[PDB]
Parts: sequence; structure tokens; C-alpha cells
Amino acid sequence: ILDTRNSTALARSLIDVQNAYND
Amino acid sequence: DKLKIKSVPNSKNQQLIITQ
Amino acid sequence: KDFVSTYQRWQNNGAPLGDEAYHVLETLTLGRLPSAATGIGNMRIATAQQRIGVVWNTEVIISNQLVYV
Amino acid sequence: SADDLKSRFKEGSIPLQTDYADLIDIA
Amino acid sequence: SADDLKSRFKEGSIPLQTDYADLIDIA
Amino acid sequence: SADDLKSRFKEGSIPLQTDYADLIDIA
Repeated sequence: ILDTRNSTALARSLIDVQNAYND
Repeated sequence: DKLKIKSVPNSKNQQLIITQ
Repeated sequence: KDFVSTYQRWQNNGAPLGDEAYHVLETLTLGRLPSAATGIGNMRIATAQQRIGVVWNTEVIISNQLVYV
Repeated sequence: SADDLKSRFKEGSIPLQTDYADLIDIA
Repeated sequence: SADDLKSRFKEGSIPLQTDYADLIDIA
Repeated sequence: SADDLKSRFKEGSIPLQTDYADLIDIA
């Protein structure tokens, strides 16, 4: 259970972590 | 090992789930 | 004033641990966790020649802590 | 709405062009 | 104009004090 | 007032989320 309301870094790099999971 | 991304309604903040 | 705003926001957020918490932490000057970014709290406004320099040069942007999109 | 609007402009954030778009829209 | 102001705030651009002055002048 | 907001957005000044708050509530 993670939320980006408590940090902008996930808000900015959610696409990047999605791709990291993809590969 | 499995994660999904789900958006809460009535707002735009982003909720990230993870299990292991 | 800024302290009051960020404190109220952190509190109705549920008092979580994050940038909302870390800014208050640094405000009470007893700890810090600098993130690899540059938020609203500190943004110098660049000159026109700075605009001509960047137009898209990211290195000057990160050099002078300017407005980023 | 307004509350969501200045939610984006919290400390430590980088507002996107969309936020500016609604800012022009309201004014 | 409004669409002009949207144009000055596209992704990759960096605004100047004139943009903010125009914004506050829209009141 | 408006010109105070202008001078707070004047080149070289560091904006704060409070200034954006007045910008929003003006509209």
C-alpha cells in the first residue's frame, strides 16, 4: 500500500517504475 | 513480485500496490 | 505562514511520513532528507538570456535551480 | 475545484502545464 | 489572450516575470 | 494588493506556496 500523495517522486516516476517492472 | 496501479476516484492522486 | 500551511496539510493528510513531513523536519532544524528535485520552496526566476541559453539545455536548469516543466 | 487546484501547488512540487491550463481557465 | 497564455506555458518552456505579471493583471 | 503580488513574482524572487495561494484565491 503505497501512495504518491506523500511524495512527488512517485508522481513523477510512476511511468519509470512501470517500465522497470516490465523489464 | 506483483504490483498494480489504481487511481482513487473523485481526485487524481495515484495509489500504488505491491505484494511479495 | 508557510509553516502553518504545510503543517495543516501534513496533519489532515493523516500525519504521514514524506516530503510533507520532511519539510517540517527541516523547518524545526533537527533532520533532513533532501530529494533529487527542486520544489516550490526554492525557485529563482531566470533572466531572458537564461531562456535563450536553455532553449533544451537541462544542465543550466539544474545549475541555477530555475523553473522546470 | 479550487481545493484540488492548490493541492497541485503544494511545497516541493513541480506543477505541470495542465495546472497552468486550469489556472488560465479560472481567470 | 487566453490561448496566448496557454501557449507560453507548454511543456519544455520556462516562464518569465512578464507571464506572471500578465497573470496577476488578469483579475 | 496586486502590485505586491507582482513584486513577489519579480525576477529573482523565490515564490512560496503562500504566494500561489493568493494567486488562486484572487480568481
